[PDB]
Amino acid sequence: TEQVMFQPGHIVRGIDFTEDPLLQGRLFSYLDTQLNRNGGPNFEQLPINMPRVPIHNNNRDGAGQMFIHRNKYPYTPNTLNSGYPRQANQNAGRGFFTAPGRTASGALVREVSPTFNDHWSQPRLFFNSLTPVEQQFLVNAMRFEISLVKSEEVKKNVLTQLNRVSHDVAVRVAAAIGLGAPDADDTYYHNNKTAGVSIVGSGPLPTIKTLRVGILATTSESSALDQAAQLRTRLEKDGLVVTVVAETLREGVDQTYSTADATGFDGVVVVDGAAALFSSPLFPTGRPLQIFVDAYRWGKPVGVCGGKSSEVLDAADVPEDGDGVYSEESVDMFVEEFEKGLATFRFTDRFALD
Amino acid sequence: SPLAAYEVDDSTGYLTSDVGGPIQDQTSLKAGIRGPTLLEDFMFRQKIQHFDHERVPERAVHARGAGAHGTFTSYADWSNITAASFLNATGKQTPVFVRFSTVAGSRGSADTARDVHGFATRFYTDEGNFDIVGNNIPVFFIQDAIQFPDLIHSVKPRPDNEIPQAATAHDSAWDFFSQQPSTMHTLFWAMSGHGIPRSYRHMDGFGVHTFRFVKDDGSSKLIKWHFKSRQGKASLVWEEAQVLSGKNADFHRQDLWDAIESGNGPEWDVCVQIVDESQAQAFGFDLLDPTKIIPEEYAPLTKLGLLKLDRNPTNYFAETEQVMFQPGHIVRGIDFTEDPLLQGRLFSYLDTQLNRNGGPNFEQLPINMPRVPIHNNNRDGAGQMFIHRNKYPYTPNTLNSGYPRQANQNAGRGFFTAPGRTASGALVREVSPTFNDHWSQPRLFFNSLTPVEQQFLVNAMRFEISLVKSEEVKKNVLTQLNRVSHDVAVRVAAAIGLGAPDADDTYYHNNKTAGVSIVGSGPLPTIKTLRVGILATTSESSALDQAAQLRTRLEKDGLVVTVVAETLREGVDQTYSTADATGFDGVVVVDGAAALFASSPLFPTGRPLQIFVDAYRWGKPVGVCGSEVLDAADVPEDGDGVYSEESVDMFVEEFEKGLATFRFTDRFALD
Amino acid sequence: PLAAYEVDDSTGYLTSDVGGPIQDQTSLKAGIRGPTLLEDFMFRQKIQHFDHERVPERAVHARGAGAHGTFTSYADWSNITAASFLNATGKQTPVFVRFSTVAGSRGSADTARDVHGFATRFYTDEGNFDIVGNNIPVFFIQDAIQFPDLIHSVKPRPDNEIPQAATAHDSAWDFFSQQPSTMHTLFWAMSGHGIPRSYRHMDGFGVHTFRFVKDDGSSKLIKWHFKSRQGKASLVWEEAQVLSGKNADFHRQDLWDAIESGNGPEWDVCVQIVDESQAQAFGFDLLDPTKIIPEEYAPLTKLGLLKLDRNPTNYFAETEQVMFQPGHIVRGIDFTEDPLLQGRLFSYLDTQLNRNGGPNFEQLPINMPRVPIHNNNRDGAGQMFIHRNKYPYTPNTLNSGYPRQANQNAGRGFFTAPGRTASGALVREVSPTFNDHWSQPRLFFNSLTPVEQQFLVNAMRFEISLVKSEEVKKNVLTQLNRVSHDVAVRVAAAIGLGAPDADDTYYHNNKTAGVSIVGSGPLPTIKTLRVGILATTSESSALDQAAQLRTRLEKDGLVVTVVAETLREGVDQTYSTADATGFDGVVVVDGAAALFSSPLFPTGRPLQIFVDAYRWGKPVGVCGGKSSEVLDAADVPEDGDGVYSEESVDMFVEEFEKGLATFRFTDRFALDS
Ligand code: HDD
Ligand code: HDD
Ligand SMILES: [Ca+2]
Ligand SMILES: [Ca+2]
Ligand SMILES: [Ca+2]
Ligand SMILES: [Ca+2]
Ligand SMILES: [Ca+2]
Ligand SMILES: [Ca+2]
Ligand SMILES: [Ca+2]
Repeated sequence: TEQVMFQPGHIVRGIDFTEDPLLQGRLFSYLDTQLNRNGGPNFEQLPINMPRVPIHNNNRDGAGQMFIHRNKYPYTPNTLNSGYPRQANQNAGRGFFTAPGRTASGALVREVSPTFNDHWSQPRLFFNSLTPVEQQFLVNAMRFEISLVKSEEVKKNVLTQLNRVSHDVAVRVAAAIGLGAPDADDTYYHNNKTAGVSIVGSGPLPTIKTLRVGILATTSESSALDQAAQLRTRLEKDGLVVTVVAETLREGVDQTYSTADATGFDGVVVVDGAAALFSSPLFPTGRPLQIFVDAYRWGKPVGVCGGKSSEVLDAADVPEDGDGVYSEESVDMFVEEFEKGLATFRFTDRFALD
Repeated sequence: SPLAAYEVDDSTGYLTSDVGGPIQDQTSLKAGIRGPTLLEDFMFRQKIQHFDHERVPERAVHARGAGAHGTFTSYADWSNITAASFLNATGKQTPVFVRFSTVAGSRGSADTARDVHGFATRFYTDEGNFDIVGNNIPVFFIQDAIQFPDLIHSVKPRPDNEIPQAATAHDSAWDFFSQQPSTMHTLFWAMSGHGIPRSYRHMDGFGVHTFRFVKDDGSSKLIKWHFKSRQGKASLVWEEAQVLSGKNADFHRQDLWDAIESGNGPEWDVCVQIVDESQAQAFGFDLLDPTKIIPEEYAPLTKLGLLKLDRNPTNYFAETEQVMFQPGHIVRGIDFTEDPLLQGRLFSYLDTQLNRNGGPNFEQLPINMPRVPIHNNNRDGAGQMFIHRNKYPYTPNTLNSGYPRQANQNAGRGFFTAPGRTASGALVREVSPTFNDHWSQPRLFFNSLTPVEQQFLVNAMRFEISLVKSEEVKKNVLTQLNRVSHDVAVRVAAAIGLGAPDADDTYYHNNKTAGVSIVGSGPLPTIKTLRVGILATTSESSALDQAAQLRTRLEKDGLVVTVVAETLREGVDQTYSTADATGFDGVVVVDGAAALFASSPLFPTGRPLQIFVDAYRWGKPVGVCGSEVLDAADVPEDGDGVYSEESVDMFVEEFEKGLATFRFTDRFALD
Repeated sequence: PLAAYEVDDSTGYLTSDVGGPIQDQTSLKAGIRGPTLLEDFMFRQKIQHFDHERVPERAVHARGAGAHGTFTSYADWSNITAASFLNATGKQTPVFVRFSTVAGSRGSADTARDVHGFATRFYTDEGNFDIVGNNIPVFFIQDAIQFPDLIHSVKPRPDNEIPQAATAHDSAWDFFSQQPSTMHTLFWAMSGHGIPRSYRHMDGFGVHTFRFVKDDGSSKLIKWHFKSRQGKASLVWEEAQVLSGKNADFHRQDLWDAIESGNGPEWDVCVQIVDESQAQAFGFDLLDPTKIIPEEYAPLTKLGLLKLDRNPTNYFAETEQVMFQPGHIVRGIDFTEDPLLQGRLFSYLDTQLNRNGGPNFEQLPINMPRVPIHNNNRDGAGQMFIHRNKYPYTPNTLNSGYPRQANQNAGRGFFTAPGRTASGALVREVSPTFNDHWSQPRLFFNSLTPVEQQFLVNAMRFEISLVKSEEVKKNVLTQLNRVSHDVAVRVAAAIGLGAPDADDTYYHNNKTAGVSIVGSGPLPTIKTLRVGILATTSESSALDQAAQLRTRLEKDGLVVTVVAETLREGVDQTYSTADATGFDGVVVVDGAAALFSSPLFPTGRPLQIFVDAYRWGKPVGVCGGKSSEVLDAADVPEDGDGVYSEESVDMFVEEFEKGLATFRFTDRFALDS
């Protein structure tokens, strides 16, 4: 992983470049930068960079040369090596070739094409294609970052640009930073949308295999550990990665509350035998409840398995009728509901909107 | 062998990039037929980037050199003296790689510069690579490794103008020699024919330092390594070496390449002198002092095995340029001594490979790899070629079951420091008084040379010191030479118009030692590979016939025959235009060619005669096969190593004895 | 000009690199006969530095030498170029120049037969401007992508690394004969231009067509030609071979000494100037680097004087580390679409990463400009600057929009010539306008004198006779025959092959001025030329004669060496170290006639110096009136051109100095019938 040295210059017959000025310059950079990383010119000889076919060329020497070349006439044209290696091209040897329809015409210029000048219509297309809560998250990311910019001139300049994409984005961002948004400039505004760019609107996940379920239990009650073991079996059958959390480790318990966090899970279940946990030298004050509350706040499916849910849900201020909140005595019925929640993945109704 | 696995064949196939995509490499991609080149031309940039980065730093010393593969074979089970595995059975074979070199010149400098020479040998043993990084001279200029940059700065070119290349014939070198008297012994060796060997095959190798052989029982003895040439000892003469430097800078590397290609791979007996620890100070000098030899009269040689070089490299850069020797490449059964020159070398050779290789994984280059598995916790670094499976590379571990396991005297055939070694005393930056005699052994060496050999050494010093500009440095040089020999100082002073200081007899003596003289080492044991130039003419069919008759005979005797004429044709190898006496060990004129020795647009005026005359002056066997030629060349017909016979068989017999004699030293004037 | 970076060590106590006073002569040991300690930092810092002293040699032109100097403009050239260093009469700009061979490694001989580099940096008031040129005006190949092919073929064979610094091997001639573009440069390299007498006695050429661009955006096409004020001179081959052994440093020593004696070399920096419309008007394409513009078609315009007058202080720091680039360009100059030039632009920026080991190579003192640097390049290994601007991006407001963009209309920016265009398919195709590989080699050959043509034939006979492959030799004759049937016949005779039948497609009888060395006339100055006076210590009168001659010769700026058997007052060199390659002329004092055996020099050495000097074309003579003993011994005719015999020191010197200006007496060389 550290030594893999990628290059867009690693191209094969059947593919070619375009005159995109970003791509064009990349071709130079990736060949040059491997000299810095590798400290020498023979970086294509590292095992991860080698090809899976023979190499025939007249490259030679250089620090770290691993090959012992038999051909003592490494120049073209030669007769002393019978004209090998042979040149490869469109018509012989399956050579790479530049697309033969490509042309250039005009002055040699350091000028930007005017065809590149619309910087704002597509940002607006993208923004329009997000769901309302997704638009809120984006506004909130901008509010977070721009509030940390110290320069008031830079903040004003940012609002000027945002406003060219969307007046509403500029107004909502400006509100968090105590500036006024500039007046609407509708040159690039439009209502068009495009498919396949929204995450929130992309529907339930097509698989829940590998998703992480934290089961919050206690060693105080043998019944809680029994509940957690039953749930583990049922969830693991479907390819979920189960972590049982308790105060201390023992058989069947994977993690202590001290090392556990809601960020380690895609869904969190409390077994009702553990309801009393919801102070100790074994974990920070309020840690078990905090895991559940964080999971809920961050939109994850959460639930209580075993039949008695009010104590836990009330302590967490989680409504018992909420979308992505589960409560069942039956382990089978609990898991069937909870798995639908894992596929939904995020319950976006839990986030406030402007 | 790692070398076989990494060989790349390009005798067939279409050109590809380094990632296997078929490409072309002859025309740049352009915007139009007469347009500018495009940045998107990856074929151009990968090829030119490689070219732009082909070079690596030359070695800091011994930059100029050449290498070959071979085998070492043990003569016996040497367990009685060393635990070394490569020495543990009669007939045991270990692959080797040897690099020979000069010292001061940069990588494109002449092989035939006057210099100390390197002789570095890697034994790819079944218990790890073992390197003996030696020289062709058994003693070194300095007594402490910390002085190495001082020595090397002084002998390398002056740093304002980078003049002169590959030469000690300048003020700074002689300033250092005259201020640092330890240099006297090696200086005398370098000023002898040992500074200008006939070939890498006609020189010996020496480890220089005292080392230890260590037995499995922990006992140790002190040793010196001496690789004794089976080709004999031979030198150039100075004027010949100078001409050679211009006519063929690659003379020694070519000689080695050719000897191997012809099935005449050079051999050495790998020998040691072996003495007890109690004899460290018993011979009148300190065995820790790298400026001293053990005279053979005090400790004879034991022959351990045969070193033969018999395969040339496939790619010079990959093998010869990239081989990275280290005295730190040691194996169980050998140990260091407290020689302060050796001690500091251990640091330098591990460090310097970072400069050459540009990264820390230089032991992964095929030429540096061992021939046994590697088990250690070294990880990462630029150019990492391994994919290590052990995810717990720390000791002590349980998560990898304690592997790799520690190796030591009692486990895993570990290296161990000789257990009788001790240290005692203050922590000091002081030179042992036992190192203080800098002059007796140079005098021993000088005494052991033949009269003409002494003359050559005096003449080498006359040559170099006359080029020193500073009057003060020249006077300081005479002061030091005088402490070795008053006669040497007098004779050198005569050339430079200075007066030698009065005799100072403190270190004078008349003792001699065997095995250090080239001239006195007798005729060569073989003449195979030696070069015979036959000077002929295309103008007489008889001349070409005579040359062909000589060739047939000489070639069956293993000689390399070059027939020279005005122009090339069947049977003629070389034109007079490209021929020179430095290209031959013996020269024969066929009598049909006499007229050439009396103008042509095909060669420089007087070239045929100059070849014969130069060969004569430089002491080579010379002859005419078939009076007029000898008269023109002012060569006396009755001279030793001058042949004149009409009978080809008689001529060949006599001339071949001349080749073994190699140099006819009576042709040189003596003081 | 680099005074600010100099470090003086003429006084003081030894210190570490961090200023702690230390010693460096004895290692720290556990007892007086003990092992060395790892805690010896004095040892390790000194040896680590030594261990890392070397850097990769240049990929080509590894062997070379440099000097500092000044360029002075002859005029205000604003009417043809916006270049600031050319914008006023008398305007001075510091320069550094490096000269070199091409193929040999470091430590190879100066007097190898090769193309030579002539690279000039102008440290201008609007940036460093480099002209990275050679002593031959045309290049072997027509596309930069072929450079590794050319260079691999001429450099040593890669199995054994033989031969050093020479084209005289199979691979080089295989390439030349398979790639006919090489013929023009090949003919130049096989002439005396392959073995110049000194760096001071060769010219410099940019090779490529470049553009001069006015501030109004208009452009003209130019070729750079640096014309030596010392004259043109070559060695002869046999002399060059001996010199390679006797003094590998010959050219660098010649340059060093000329500067130290106050005889710093000079060149007129010139251009040929032609219109854009004349790109194909001269019967070849100006984008083709294998072609010259004959001077009959476009005369030289003299722009200013280049003088080298100061040697470096530290060779490594200055000469070894100077990193030239044709990408070091300034406003008023632009590139052309020469496909050789085009690819060079990439190579020289990239290769400095190999040499320097990091990206901050422009910070080395010798590479720094003499004006301020304002840009957003940050970090990298070896970063010496401490940048104050904490907003190094454009566009910015937090640094008030600085640095500002420079362009044609603001800030004196570089700008591409605005009339330049491109049109057509994106192609890896050679222009058919490049296809005539043989006419100009013929033009060059036709322009040489008869003895010069013989020398070129003889160089080819020498090299091709060393090619082992009979197929390669035949292929070489095929190519040579397309330039000249007579060249092919004469070369073939030495190698025992037949020349192919004449193919007259490209034969012609046209000639051009300014390319012959032999025909360039006597040298305009003899200052710095070397006179060896062969004397003896046996006769006090011989030493007296030598002293009188020395005084009279030194008066005229000649470098005099008195040679005798042994050194003393007035004698510079012994016979043992003396060689004819050390002199441009040789004089024997008649008091030394008896020398013409001893343990002090090789048998026949004194006579051999005189004979070699004669045979290599040098002025030779005997001063004093008694000349027959010496001349007869040397087989030198008293009445020969460039042979002098006079009793009068004054008269001898007058005649001899005319011979030094003639430089070579070419009637001593045999010609093919
Ligand atoms: C303290 C520094 C130092 C000292 C005292 C010596 N050397 Fe060394 N030697 C080096 C530092 C070094 C080096 C700078 O580390 C080199 C340059 C390339 C290399 O691998 O090591 C080297 C190269 C080198 C080579 C070339 C190996 C090859 O062919 O690649 C030989 C043969 C020797 N040395 C031999 C000797 C001998 C016989 C010495 C004294 C007995 C000696 N050196 C002292
Ligand atoms: C595409 C590769 C390429 C091509 C086609 C050329 N060169 Fe080059 N040249 C290099 C790649 C290079 C290089 C590898 O980049 C060097 C090695 C050291 C350096 O700085 O650049 C170099 C060095 C170099 C030097 C040595 C500069 C110095 O003294 O440090 C000179 C004088 C030239 N070249 C001159 C030429 C001329 C006159 C050329 C044809 C008109 C030419 N080169 C074509
Ligand atoms: Ca193509
Ligand atoms: Ca010096
Ligand atoms: Ca000798
Ligand atoms: Ca070759
Ligand atoms: Ca000439
Ligand atoms: Ca590096
Ligand atoms: Ca522009």
